[PDB]
This record gives sequence, structure tokens and C-alpha cells, in this order.
Amino acid sequence: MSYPEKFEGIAIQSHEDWKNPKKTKYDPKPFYDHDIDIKIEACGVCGSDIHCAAGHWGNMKMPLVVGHEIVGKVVKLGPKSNSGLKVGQRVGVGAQVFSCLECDRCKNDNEPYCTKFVTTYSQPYEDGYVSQGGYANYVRVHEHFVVPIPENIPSHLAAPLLCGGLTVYSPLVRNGCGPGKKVGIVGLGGIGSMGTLISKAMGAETYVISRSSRKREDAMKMGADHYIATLEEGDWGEKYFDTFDLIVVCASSLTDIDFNIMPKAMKVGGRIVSISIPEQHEMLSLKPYGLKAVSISYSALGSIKELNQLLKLVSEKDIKIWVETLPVGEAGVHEAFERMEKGDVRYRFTLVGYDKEFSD
Amino acid sequence: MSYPEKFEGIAIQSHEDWKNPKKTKYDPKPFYDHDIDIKIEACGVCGSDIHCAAGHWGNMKMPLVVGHEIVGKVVKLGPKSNSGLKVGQRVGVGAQVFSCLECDRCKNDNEPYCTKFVTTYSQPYEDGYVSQGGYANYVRVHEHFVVPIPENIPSHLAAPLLCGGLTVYSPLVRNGCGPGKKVGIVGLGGIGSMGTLISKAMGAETYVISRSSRKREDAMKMGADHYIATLEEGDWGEKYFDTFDLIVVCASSLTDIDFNIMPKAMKVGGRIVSISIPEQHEMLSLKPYGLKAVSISYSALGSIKELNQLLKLVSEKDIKIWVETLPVGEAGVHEAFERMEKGDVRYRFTLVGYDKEFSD
Ligand SMILES: NC(=O)c1ccc[n+]([C@@H]2O[C@H](COP(=O)([O-])OP(=O)(O)OC[C@H]3O[C@@H](n4cnc5c(N)ncnc54)[C@H](OP(=O)(O)O)[C@@H]3O)[C@@H](O)[C@H]2O)c1
Ligand SMILES: NC(=O)c1ccc[n+]([C@@H]2O[C@H](COP(=O)([O-])OP(=O)(O)OC[C@H]3O[C@@H](n4cnc5c(N)ncnc54)[C@H](OP(=O)(O)O)[C@@H]3O)[C@@H](O)[C@H]2O)c1
Ligand SMILES: [Zn+2]
Ligand SMILES: [Zn+2]
Ligand SMILES: [Zn+2]
Ligand SMILES: [Zn+2]
Repeated sequence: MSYPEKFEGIAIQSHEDWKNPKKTKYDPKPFYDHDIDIKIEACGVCGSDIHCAAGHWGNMKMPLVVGHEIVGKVVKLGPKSNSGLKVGQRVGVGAQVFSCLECDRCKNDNEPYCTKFVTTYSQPYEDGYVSQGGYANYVRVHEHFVVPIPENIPSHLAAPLLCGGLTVYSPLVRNGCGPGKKVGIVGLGGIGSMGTLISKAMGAETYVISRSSRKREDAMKMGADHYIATLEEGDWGEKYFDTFDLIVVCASSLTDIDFNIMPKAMKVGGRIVSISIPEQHEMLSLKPYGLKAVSISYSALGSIKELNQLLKLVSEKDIKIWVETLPVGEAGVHEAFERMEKGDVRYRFTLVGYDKEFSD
Repeated sequence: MSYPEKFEGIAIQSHEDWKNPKKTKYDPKPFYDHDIDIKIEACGVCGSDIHCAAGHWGNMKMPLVVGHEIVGKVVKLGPKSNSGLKVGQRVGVGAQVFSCLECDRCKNDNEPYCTKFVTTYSQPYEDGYVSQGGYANYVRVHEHFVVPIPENIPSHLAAPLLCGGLTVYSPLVRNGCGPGKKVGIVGLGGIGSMGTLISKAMGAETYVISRSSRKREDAMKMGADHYIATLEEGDWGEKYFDTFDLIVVCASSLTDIDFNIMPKAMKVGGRIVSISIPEQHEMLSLKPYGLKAVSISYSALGSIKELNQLLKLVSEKDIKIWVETLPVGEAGVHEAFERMEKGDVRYRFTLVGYDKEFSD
């Protein structure tokens, strides 16, 4: 029906026909004291959107609305709301959508690591409702996880930051990325590029680390201080020995990644932080003998604090990421999904034209 | 013959008979401009002394004088010596004995991680001579790697800190071991014991992590603010979820770290540092999302700068490690290698009584 009782969206109907989501109406989650309703206007197509829909993460209950780099207008506020969020405001919602908000980790700005963590879609809340929203007309989210979008960031350029961006930003900040450091980006995909830009915006000397040579010209155009092509090096660890302070791995998979070499290019005390979550059938493998004075670790999304910090940065040092736009709808999400599989993205897809697709 | 012509120690003869080191004389390494000669007066038994003799590091060119926790007085100073070391001065030498002292890692106090790194024993120098010293009347080391043992530290207690000690000290100071911070030591062995102490010494709430409760009492005696039993407490990472900032492991190895549990006990940002040395080819496989907000790596000895700090620390806060001495001689050694390869050590042996064993 309409916005209050039913939500509509382009939802995955089966993990086999994942490339052909169908428009669907579905019950919103129950509305809670702090939840907020957002009418979407733009959403970013994230690699996770794919892994999930393709069933790479396990059998997900269907139907399923994906997409978690949401930008839209506040349309209704929860009873016990409190955060200046005002109906009509252009806000954003990323990958996380809930946290206990009371444990130390939460109060210490580490809600991505909260015990009661809940992702935007494909997860059941305590009430049992499995998070939806994203490629839809409305999303229902607890206010703590809704951020304001700096007035000067085009929606189609703000959206991706909400997850792909925040995902590189959190590890970068936390691990010293900034003036005078030598940062490295593995995998120039959707996150990688944002991670390259954001890298520079923070002040470091960034190295893009890809396997083929295709993305070279593009990397420099983003401000890369240098480019490396694994397949063309034979042992870049050996060659770039003792150069990197921090390296963030943003690959969609870890199969074409040598964690037995990477350490060499790491300065004493350097740190390797992987950001990826590959198919359920993959491990992070390496001969430990190399983690000599080098630390390897995995990182989740970022804190909402960091998320606002990023939004501030992109807004201030005026960051313009690489996005292509497609209209929400079965045909658009199809092309989006299709191309993401083909890796045929000039980095980021942002579904738009939400109002001329969902009507009432 | 004697000191100038050639030394003599309790050398090993074969990786097989490694438990029966026969006394042997050998030509000292060349005496370069900046080297120094030390008539050892005390030495500590390091686990690695065993590991090397047993051949866990591969087949070594025989014979071989192990031991690299050397304590002794200065005999001669190379023609260009400029450390400020006086002859007869009480100094010490540990696991490292050389570094290019010209590379960045060096001018930045990271000698252990230097390219031209050379260990105290069983390794050829730039010139080919295989490093000796240790369980002998003397040892010829580059002055740079000679530290002035503090006047108030009984030489049978100073020695262990040269290696063992320093090995845990570094990981601790480099990872912020101190007031507030909650340190966790895994493996109440030799290195593990000096760790618990130094940890408390440095002002950090310390937990000792062993599987059994055997050493449970000793731990509390050394200052441990708490004790944990691996096998005994089942899922300790759960019980102690989100507590440790740092954990320096000293057990069997890094690939024995049940990451399906240990990480759990690490607070977001936590560091698991192994101090054991992995096989150049051991390969580790943890979930891509296993080290969630937890890093993992290993450390090697420490810089002399740190080595001195440790000494200064031990001197001032006056710490006494749990040492048991033995006669520096074929007989003694056997008792040591024999009780080391068993754990029948009250943490650290110190082969003393040099003067009354080598004569001339
Ligand atoms: N922890 C978190 O909070 C979080 C949040 C969001 C996403 N993620 C993870 O981030 C990934 C999403 O990727 P994305 O959306 O940023 O980018 P994407 O547009 O999917 O591109 C991924 C890029 O990584 C590289 N890649 C793909 N397959 C690879 C393989 N087999 N071996 C080595 N490199 C490969 C490619 O770059 P090159 O060809 O240039 O090497 C590719 O362009 C997923 O794995 C997801 O689980 C984690
Ligand atoms: N990187 C460096 O600079 C450096 C310098 C010196 C030494 N090291 C390394 O440090 C180790 C030397 O040990 P150490 O001399 O300090 O002590 P040690 O007296 O040899 O005792 C080692 C202790 O670790 C634990 N352990 C032994 N086998 C184990 C196993 N299979 N699984 C789990 N835990 C086990 C035991 O403690 P619990 O029974 O209480 O658990 C044992 O008492 C070697 O592995 C060496 O390579 C590295
Ligand atoms: Zn929480
Ligand atoms: Zn994402
Ligand atoms: Zn040692
Ligand atoms: Zn050097």
C-alpha cells in the first residue's frame, strides 16, 4: 500500500536468480522509540550487496532488499527521538543499523564490534525481523545510526562513503594514516579508490597495489603517488621492501593476494589491515614467520563518529569519488549486479531516480 | 693456547649428541677496529640455546659454542673503539652481535631487524667466521652490542635479561605496556616469568595465562594480578571477553594460538604478540574475519636502547628474576640442556663460575 504499512523495493527472489531482483512490497520492521523513517533518494551498490545476493555468505531468507549506502530525507521521527534530526533533513545510513548502545565498546565508539551488532540487511533483530531497506523507497533505522549529509556533497557522491568509504576510513585513521606516512591500497575496486582518495585527503603518500596493469592510468588520476602491478613484479615485497607504514586490503577475494610477501614492504612496526569478507569458503593464509615486526588484522565498518569525521573531510577538502549512476528498478539493479560481477565499474554505482520509480 | 691465540668453551659436537657438549678450543673471530673482548663471568641458558644445538634451526657447521646471555668484564678495546667502555668494566651481551649500523632501521634503533643482522652463535659473519662465544671463557663482540650491566645487579641475574628479558621487554614497551593497560602473558616459562615481573614493574595490571594451574601460585608470588588456566577454564576468551590491550605469547608457537578463542579476550584494538619463532614455512589459516579488531605479529629481541632501558628498569625498581645457577662446564651444561628440554627449571638457569673452570 503506502509508506506507513508497507515498504516497496527491488528484492532478491532467490540466490540463483540473484541477478534479477523483483520489485516487491514488504512489511517494514516494527517501529521503535528511537527508530527513524527515511525516504531514500540514493543508495550505493556495495560489493557486500553482491556477495550477499549471490548467496556467498550463506543461505539468506528471501525476499531480500539489499544496498546499505543509503542517502535520503527524514520522513518521520521516533517517540523518544533526540538528535536534532528533523523531518525533511538529508541524512545517510550505512552498513550498521543497530547496537546495544550501552556496553563499553559502544560508549567508546566501537559499535561495529558490539555484541548486539546488526547489519542494515539480511540479519534478524532480537524481535526476529530480518533487516531490509536499501534498494527500496524507505528504510527504518534507529536514529543513532543516521548521519547528517554535509550540505555540499552531491547525494550520489555522499552515499558510497556511508560504507565502502567508512570501511577504509576507519582503519586508515586508527592506524596512523596522515601526513608523512606511506600508505598502501590493495585492490582498486569500489572501496580501494575511495580509500585512495581519502588516503590522500588525509595527507599520506599513497601507493595503489593492483595485480593487472589496467587500473594504472586511473590510479594516478586519483592522486596515487605510485602504482604497482603484482602480476608484473615477481616479488614486490622484495622490491618495495621496508616502505609501507600501513596497507589496507580491499579485495573482493583473497585468493589473488600473497600474504607471504606483503610483509616485506612493511616498515618495522608497519601494519596490514584487511577490510574484506570473501565467500564463506576462504581463509586468510600466510606463513607467520613473516609477521616479523609487522602486524596483520581484520577491520569492520567504522564507528558513526568516524563516519561523521569522513563526511566532514570529504565535504571540507571537497572529495569527489568515482561514481556511475543507474536508476533503481529491476533493470537498473540488474545492470548494477551484472557489471559488478564483471568488475565493469568505474569504481562505484549509486542507484538514483528513486522517486520516479516507486510512486505511491 | 690462551685468550689472544684462541678461546675454548663447552662446545657442541653434533646435533645428535647435542646433550653432551665437549670442551673445545677454537680460533676467535677476527678482531676488528670496533670490536671488544669479554672474559665471560656468567651466562644464561636460553631456550634457543637448546633449539639450536638440537638442530631445530637446521644443520649447523660444527663445532658450536651456544649461549647468548653473556655477562663479563672488558679485556681489550679495538683500535677505534669509541663507546666509552673502560677495560675491566662489567658489561653484557645478548642474542645479537652485529648490524650494519648504517641503515635507517639502525639509526632508528631497530638493529634486530637490520638486513646485515648477525646472531650471537651459529651464523657466518660478513667475513665467513661462524659466530661463537657464549658458553666460553671469552667472546669477541662489536662494541655497539655491549651494554654496561648495572652495578647493583648480581651477574647471575643480569644475564638472563640480555636475551630472554629483552625479548619480552620490547614487545611490551613498543605496545604500550604500562599504568592502566591490562597486559597478559602466555607461557610462564623462562621468558614468561621475566615478563610477568617486568610487566608489573612497568605498572600494568598483569594476568598470567597457562593451561594448567601448576605454576598458578608462583605467578601470584611474582606479582600477577590474576591467573588463568587454558585447558582448565575451557573458553577463557568468553569468560574474559574484552579485557586485554596486550598479550605477549611465549608458549610453543604462534600457530598454536587458538584464535577461535584467544582473540575473543582482546579488547577492540588488542594486540597478540608472539615471541616464539615460527618455521620459515608454517602457514596459518584463520577466518578472514577472525582477528576482528585484533592484530597479531611476533617480535625479535629488541634494540640495545631498549636493552639498556630494561637494565635501568631492573636496577631501579630492583627486580629479581627466578634464577638457579650451575657450573659453567660439560657437566653443568648437561644438567641444563637436560632440565631445559623438560621444564624442570625454576624459569632461568645462569651458568656461572667461569674463572674456576677455564683456568688459562
Ligand atoms: N568489514 C567491513 O565493514 C566491510 C564493509 C564493506 C565491504 N567489505 C568487504 O569489501 C569487499 C567489497 O568490495 P568493494 O565493494 O569495495 O569493491 P568491488 O567494487 O567489489 O571491487 C573489489 C576489488 O578488489 C579486487 N579483487 C576482486 N576479486 C579479487 C580476487 N579474487 N583476488 C584479488 N583481488 C580481487 C579488484 O581490484 P583489482 O583488480 O584492482 O586488484 C576489485 O575491483 C567485500 O569482500 C566485502 O566483504 C567489508
Ligand atoms: N624473536 C626474538 O628475539 C626471540 C628471542 C629469544 C627467544 N625467542 C623465542 O622464545 C622461545 C624461548 O623460550 P624461553 O627460553 O623464553 O622459555 P622456555 O624456558 O623455553 O619455556 C617456554 C615456555 O613456553 C611454553 N611452551 C612450551 N612448549 C609449548 C607448546 N608446545 N605449546 C604451548 N606453550 C608451550 C611453556 O609455558 P607454559 O607451560 O606455562 O605454557 C614453557 O615453559 C623460543 O621459541 C625462541 O625462538 C625469540
Ligand atoms: Zn554495545
Ligand atoms: Zn558494505
Ligand atoms: Zn635467546
Ligand atoms: Zn642496519
